[PDB]
Parts: sequence; structure tokens; C-alpha cells
Amino acid sequence: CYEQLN
Amino acid sequence: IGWRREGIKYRRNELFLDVLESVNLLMSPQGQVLSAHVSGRVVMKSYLSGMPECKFGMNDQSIAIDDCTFHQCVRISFIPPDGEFELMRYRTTKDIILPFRVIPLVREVGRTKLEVKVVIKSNFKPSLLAQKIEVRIPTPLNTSGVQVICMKGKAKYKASENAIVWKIKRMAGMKESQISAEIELLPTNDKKKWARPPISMNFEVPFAPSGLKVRYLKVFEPKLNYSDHDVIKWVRYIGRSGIYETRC
Repeated sequence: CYEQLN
Repeated sequence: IGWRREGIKYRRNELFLDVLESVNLLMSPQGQVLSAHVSGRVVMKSYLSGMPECKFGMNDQSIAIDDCTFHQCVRISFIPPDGEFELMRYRTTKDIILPFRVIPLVREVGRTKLEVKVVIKSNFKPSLLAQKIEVRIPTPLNTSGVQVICMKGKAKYKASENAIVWKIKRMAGMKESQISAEIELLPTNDKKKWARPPISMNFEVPFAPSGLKVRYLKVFEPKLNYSDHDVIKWVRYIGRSGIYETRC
């Protein structure tokens, strides 16, 4: 669902 | 501060960020963009401790954002309320990723048959899947029966709605799928002809069609002993279709 913020 | 109470303290300072756009497009049969724009909003699920100070930045790939309508806490910089709230609405019209390309082909057969063919071309990264794909092809009012076969997905003629519904579970980018129909017409008065309605589409794509991306989201709490390196920040891009029609 969500993805981590680089 | 009337939108956030003092003394909030969470253990895991998390941060959920949803970028929600709606791509709208009217396109001629020949592929010319007649009108198009994106209407978007950015909602933030905030679980941060204390009274933090947050800076949200982006590419303003690049994008220009025509309109802006912000929350009452901003000035971007803001003290965000506790929980889910809408940070901003926006709308762009320049350099819009059109995620699909509807290509109609209608061929009269005397005054009785209607051989129709519609091609969808996905136009995004093949590593990503579009989901919840629907293609509505309207049939004339004087239709006795339709005959459709399709390669991917399933299709049905909802005669009550007077259109053909074609539904596709998923579709990767840089791909093409087609559908083919035979429409039998009752005899009628050639007088009026008929106002050719456009072919509609609905889809979900895991990216912002406006090209917008979140550059940074900094969190600053000087009083409490956590900094921005301690925040578990997440971002989720979701693009739905609104008025996505192609003149046929």
C-alpha cells in the first residue's frame, strides 16, 4: 500500500 | 492554537501522506487532447508528539500548480492537527500524464450492423499496474442485440443503460488490449442520425498524473527530544479518473 519516503 | 491540543505524545512518531488526484480528459478520435486537467488534494495522517513544526516541499520532472486552497494552519510551513486532515487542494493543466489512450473504430454496415473496435493503450511504467479498469461504449437506441468478444477481461451489454461495459482487473503500462463488437440495429428513421456519445473510462493508477512528487517533509520539535530523523514517514500516490472520454 504505502511506500517509505526517501 | 485552536486546531491542535497541547501535550500530545505518541511513541512511534509516524506520518502517512496520501496524494489523491483525479485526471480529466476529453480527446478527439484522432488522439488530440481537447481539454484536460488534474484536480488533486493532499491529506496527511499525522501521529507526532507535542507541537511539531512541519515543512512540506515538492517540485513546484517538474510541475506548475495553477490553483491552491490551503488549510487554515499553513503560512510551505504549518503546525498540523492530530489525525487525518486535508492539507491542500490544487489543480494543474500543463504536462499531464494521460494514463490511457482510447482509440475508437466504428464502421457502418449498411443500415443494420455496427462493427465497432476499441483499443486501450496504457501509457506509464510497465513496472506499475493500473487497477479497476472500466470502458463504457455506448450503443444506439435502436439496438436489438450486440455481439462482443474480448481478449483481456470480461464484457457485458447492459441494454438498460444502452451501453457496453468492459471491465479489466489489472493492466501494466506500455501494453495494449482491444475489444470487438457487432451491433444489430432495428430499422428506424434515418432522419435524426444520432448524437455519437463518447467512450468513457475509469481506472486507478499508483502515480500522480500531474507528475507531482513529495520532495521533503521535515518535522521540527525543539522542545521535545526528537528530530526529523526519528519520524517514520510514508507517502501513497493514487490517481483516479473522473471525466475520461474520447469522441468516437
